[PDB]
Amino acid sequence: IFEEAASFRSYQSKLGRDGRASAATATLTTKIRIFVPATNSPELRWELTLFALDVIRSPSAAESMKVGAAFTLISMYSERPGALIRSLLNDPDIEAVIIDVGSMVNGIPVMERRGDKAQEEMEGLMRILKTARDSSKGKTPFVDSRAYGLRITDMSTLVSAVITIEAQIWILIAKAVTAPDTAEESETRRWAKYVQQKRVNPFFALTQQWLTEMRNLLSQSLSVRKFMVEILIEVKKGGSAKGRAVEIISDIGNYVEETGMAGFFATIRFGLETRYPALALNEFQSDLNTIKSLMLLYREIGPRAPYMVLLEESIQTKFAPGGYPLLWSFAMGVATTIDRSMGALNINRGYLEPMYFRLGQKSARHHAGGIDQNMSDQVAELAAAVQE
Amino acid sequence: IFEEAASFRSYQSKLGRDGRASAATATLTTKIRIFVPATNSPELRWELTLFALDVIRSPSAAESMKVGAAFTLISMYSERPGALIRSLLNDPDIEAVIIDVGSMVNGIPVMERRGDKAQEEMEGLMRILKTARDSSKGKTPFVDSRAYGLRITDMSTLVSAVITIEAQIWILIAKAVTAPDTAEESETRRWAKYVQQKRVNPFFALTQQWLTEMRNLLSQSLSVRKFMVEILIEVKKGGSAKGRAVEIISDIGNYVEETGMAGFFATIRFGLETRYPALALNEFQSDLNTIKSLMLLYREIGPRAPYMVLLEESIQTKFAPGGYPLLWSFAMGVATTIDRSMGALNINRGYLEPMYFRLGQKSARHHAGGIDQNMDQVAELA
Amino acid sequence: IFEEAASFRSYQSKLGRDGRASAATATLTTKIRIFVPATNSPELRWELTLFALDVIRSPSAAESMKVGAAFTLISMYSERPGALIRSLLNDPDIEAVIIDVGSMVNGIPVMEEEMEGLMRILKTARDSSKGKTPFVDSRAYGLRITDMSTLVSAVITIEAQIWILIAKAVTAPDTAEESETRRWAKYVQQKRVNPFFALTQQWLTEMRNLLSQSLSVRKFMVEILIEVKKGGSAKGRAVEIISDIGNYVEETGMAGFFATIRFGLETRYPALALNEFQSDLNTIKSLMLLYREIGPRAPYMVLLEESIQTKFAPGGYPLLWSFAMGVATTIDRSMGALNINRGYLEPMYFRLGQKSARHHAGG
RNA sequence: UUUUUUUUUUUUUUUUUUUUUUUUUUUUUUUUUUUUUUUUUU
Repeated sequence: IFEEAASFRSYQSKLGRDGRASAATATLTTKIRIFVPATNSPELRWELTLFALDVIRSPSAAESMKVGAAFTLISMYSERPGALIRSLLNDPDIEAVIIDVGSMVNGIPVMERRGDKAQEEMEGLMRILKTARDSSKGKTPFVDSRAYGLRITDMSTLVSAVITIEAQIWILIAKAVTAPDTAEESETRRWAKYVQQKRVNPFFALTQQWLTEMRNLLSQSLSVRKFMVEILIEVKKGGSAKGRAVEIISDIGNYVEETGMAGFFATIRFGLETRYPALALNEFQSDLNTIKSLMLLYREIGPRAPYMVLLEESIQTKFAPGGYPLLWSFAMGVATTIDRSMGALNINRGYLEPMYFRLGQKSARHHAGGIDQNMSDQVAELAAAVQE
Repeated sequence: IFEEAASFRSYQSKLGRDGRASAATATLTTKIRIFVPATNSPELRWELTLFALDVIRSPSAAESMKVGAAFTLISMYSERPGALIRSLLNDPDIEAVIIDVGSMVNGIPVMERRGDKAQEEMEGLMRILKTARDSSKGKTPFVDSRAYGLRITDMSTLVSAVITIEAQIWILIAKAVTAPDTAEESETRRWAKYVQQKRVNPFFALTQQWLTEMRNLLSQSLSVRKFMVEILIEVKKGGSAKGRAVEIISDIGNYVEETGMAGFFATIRFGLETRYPALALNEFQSDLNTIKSLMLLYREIGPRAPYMVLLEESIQTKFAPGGYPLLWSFAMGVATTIDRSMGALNINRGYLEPMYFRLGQKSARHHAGGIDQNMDQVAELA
Repeated sequence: IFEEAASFRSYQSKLGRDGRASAATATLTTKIRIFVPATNSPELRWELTLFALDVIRSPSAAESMKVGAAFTLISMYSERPGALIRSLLNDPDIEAVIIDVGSMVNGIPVMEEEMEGLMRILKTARDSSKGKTPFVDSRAYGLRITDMSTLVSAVITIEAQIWILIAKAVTAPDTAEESETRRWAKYVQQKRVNPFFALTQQWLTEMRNLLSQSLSVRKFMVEILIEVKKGGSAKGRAVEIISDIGNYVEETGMAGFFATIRFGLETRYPALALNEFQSDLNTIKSLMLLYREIGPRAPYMVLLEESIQTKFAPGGYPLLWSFAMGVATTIDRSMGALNINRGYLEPMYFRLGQKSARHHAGG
C-alpha cells in the first residue's frame, strides 16, 4: 500500500542510472604538450622543476601550455615521470603529446635538439619565461630567495625539495574546487601541520603569490583536476606502504575525502545521527524515505564517491543536500545547536526553511540538547549539564 | 469481491497498451538541410559556428533551415560532428540531408559543390546573414561584442567557445517546453551556477536577445526537441568517462529530469510521502488505489519517463494529475501548507476541489500544525 | 530503518579501504650507504659504535650518511648485523647499499678524495662538538672493549639509549628529558642496564633530533620494533630491554582513542545515552571495528606515520571525547596533566561530563 | 401350525425496466562555503 510509494520514489531515483553510453558522444580532444623527466638524475630534474614552477607563474604563456606545465609539475612524484602521467591519465577531453626532455640544457625552457617544432619555439618559451619573471616582479617560487636559485646536486636534496613542492600542490586540492576564495585560512592550517610534523622540507616553503597562481589554475581547469583526482583515488586504495612523497599525498587524502559534499555528511552527522524523539514527524515520514534512497544511491556511486565534487561528477547534483530539504533544514537546526564547531559554516542555501530550522534549533536546544528525547533521577540531574 | 474492482481499475488503465503499431502509419516526412563540421580544424569550426549563430539570429531564414541550423549548433560537442548527428538522430517526422562541407571558403555561408547551380543557394545564405544582422540591429551573438567578432586560432579557444555555446542551448531545454514565458528566473539561476562553478568560459557569454530567439525556436519546433531529448537520454546513461563538453550536458540533465511532470511528483511528495492520518479517509481509498496503479504504470513506461513532457509523449496525459483529482486537491492542500517552497508554484487549475484541498490545508491547521501526523512533545513546536 | 543509517556511516568509513595500488605511485628511490657489523668480534663492534656516534655528532656529514649510520647503530642487536638490516628493512623510499667489511682498520670514517672528504667530516664533527665524546664520563668513551660479554653489555646499553628515544621522537620531540629519564630509572632499578655506558645529553639530543627529522630511519626502527614484539618468543637481555621499552611505546599518539574509551566511555556513567551523543557512540563503534581492520601496525600507527592513523585521531568522536576528558580529569589524579588545549574540545560537554562524575563523588 | 388393513381425487400461459449527456496541456525548489594532526604515568 504505502510500501509501493516508498519503493516508487526509490525507483525514480535509480531509473536510467544503468546502461553504457554510445561512442558517438566522444568529444573533440584538446591537444596538450607535456615535457616530462627524461632521466633519474638531479642534474636534469632540478632545472626542469624550476622551469615548470615558472611555466605556471608565466603571464605570457598560453593556457594550453600552462595545463601541460602543471601536469609536468605534479608528476615529479614518479620514479619514471613520463610513464606515470601517460599510464594513469585517463580523460577523453584531453590528448597528451609527451616529450621526454633532452637533459634540458638550454636555460629554463627545453628545445627539440635535432627535429625542430620550430626555431622560434625557444622564443615562444623565452617570451613565456620573461613575461613570467617581469609580471611577478622577480619573485622565485620559494619564500626565501636562496631556495629559488638553489640548483641542487644530489638525490637527497632533490627528494627533500620535490616532496616539499608536491605537498604544496596537494594542500590546494582540499579547497581549490570547493571554495577557491576564503582559501588561505585552511591551506595555511594544513601547511602548519606538515611542517610541525617534519613531513616536508622547510627550505622549500612556497610563496603566497605562486600558490594563488596555482590555486587559480586548478579552479579554472577541469583537465588538471581530472588527473589529480585520478591519482588521488589510485593512491587512496589500501595495502601498500608509502615513502615520503606518496605518504604526504595519502595523509592529505584524509582531509580531502568527502570534501565539497558538506551538506550530505552534515545531514548524517547532525539531525540523523542525533535521532531526537521528533524524527517520525509527518514530514520526517517522507524525507526519511528520501534519505534512505540517498544513502543506497551513495553506495551505488561507489569508487568515485569520496571526491565527486572534485570530479565535477553530475551524479553529485543528485546527492546535493537540497534533495531532502525539510529534513536538511531541521538537520542544520539541530547541528548548529549541538556541535560547537558547526554554525561557523556558510548556511545560505535556498532549501533552508526557517520554520523547520527554528524547530531544529529550538527542538534540540530548548530540549536541553533533546534531553526529553534521550532515548536515581538521571533525567533531572542532567539539567545542570545543559546550563540552559 | 472488492479485490476484483481494484484489479479492474488497473486493467482499464493498462488495457490495449500492448502490441505493435502498423507501419502504414508512417508520416509525411519533412526534408531538412543540416550543415555539419567536415573536419576537426579550428578555422572551419569557428566560421561554421558564426554561420549557425546567425541562422538562429535571422528573421529572414525559413523555419526548415533554422531547425537544421539549431541541430548544427547543438551537435558542436562531437569529435566527428556528422557521425554524431546521423547516429543519434532517431525520429520519423524529420528526414535529414547532411552536408559536411569543411572547406568553409564560402564566406559567411557554406560553399556550394554544384558550383554555378549553387549560386541561388549562396545568395539565399547571403540574404539570411544580412537579414540576421539587420533585424538584430547589429547585435552579435555574445553580450560583450569583441567576443562576437573574435576569429579563433587554436583547439583551446575552440573548446572554450563550443562548450560555452552548447551549455547555453542546454540551459534552455529545461523550460522551453514547460513554461516558455516566465522563463528568465530559472534560466538565469542555472546560468549563474555554471559560471560561478567555473564550468564554462565566460568570455563566450551569449546575449538575452539571442537566447530568447533560440528558446522560441526550440519551443515551436518538435523536430529539434526530439534530437535534444535523444541526446539527453543517451548521455544520461552511466558507466562512461566524460570530457568537459558532455559533462556540462550531463550536469544540466540533473535539473532537466522530471520537468513538466510537476503534478505526478507532487502527489508523491505531498500527501503520499507525508502519510497523514487522513490516508484512511473512507472516500480517499479508491483514489489511493488509483495513484498506486498510476505509479506502477509510470514505472512500466520506462526509458522516456524523465522527459515525457519534452517528447510530447501521449502517455503523459494519463500520468496527468486530474486523473486522480480528489487525492490531488488534498495533496496540494497538504503540500502548500507544510513545505515553505511550495505554494509559490502557480497551481490554479479547474480540477482542484476547494473543500478537499482545504481538508488538506486544515490537515495542517486542524492538525495543530500537523501534530495529527505526529508519527510528550508532539505539540511543543512553535 | 535507523539501523541502515548507522551501517551506512560505517560503510562510508570503510569504503575504498580495499584494492591494491598501481605501480605508477612508486616514488624516486634514495640511495643510502650503511656500514654494517662485519663479524662476531668486539674489536669491530666497538669501533663501529664509535664511528656511528661520531657520524651523528658530525656538522659536515650528509643526511644520507647519517641515516645509514643510525641503521648501523640500531642493528647491533643481531647475530649478523648486515643480514638483520637487509632482511627486515621494508620501505620503498630508500635503497640501502650495505658495506660489511671485517677489516675494521678504518675507525669511524673509512676509505673505500672521498677518504679526505670523510676526514673533513670527522674533524669538523670533533671540532664543532668541542671534543665532547659519546659517553657521559670520558674514560668510558675512550675504552676499547675486547670480548663477547663486555661487547654485548656495551652494545645493548647504547641500543637501549636509541630505543628510549622512539617513545617520544615522533610524539613530543622537545620536553623529551622527563620521559627518557623516567624510562632510564626503570631499567637501572630493575638492574637490566649497565651504567658504564651512560650516554651524554649532547649526543642523545643530537640523535633525538635526527629521529624526529628523518622519516626513513623511523620507518626501519618501527618495522623492527613491531617484528620483535610479535609473540611466541622468549627474549634474553638485548631484545628484552627493547620489549620492556615497548610497554611505554604501545598505543603511542593514539591517546584520544584509548583515553576516551577507557575514561568516560568504559566508565559508562548513567548519562551515557545522551540525546546528543547517540551518533557519536555509533561513530566510536565504527572506529573500534575500523581499528581492528587496520590490524598489525595498530599499536605503532603514529610512529609509522600511517595515513589511517588520521581516522583514529581523537577529533573523530568529539562530543564523546570532550565529555570523556571532563570525566577523566575529574576521576584520575594523574590525568589532566596531559595537554588537551585543542580546538576540537567541547567546553559545554567537558563542563557536563566533568560534572556527571564529580557531582558529589558521583562516578 | 397360522390369524389385521392396503388404489385414485390439488395447482400450472404471458404482462416491468434497459442509448448517450461530467472532468483531464504545462507553470514551484535544485552548484560550492565548518573543524579534520601532535604534548599524562606506568
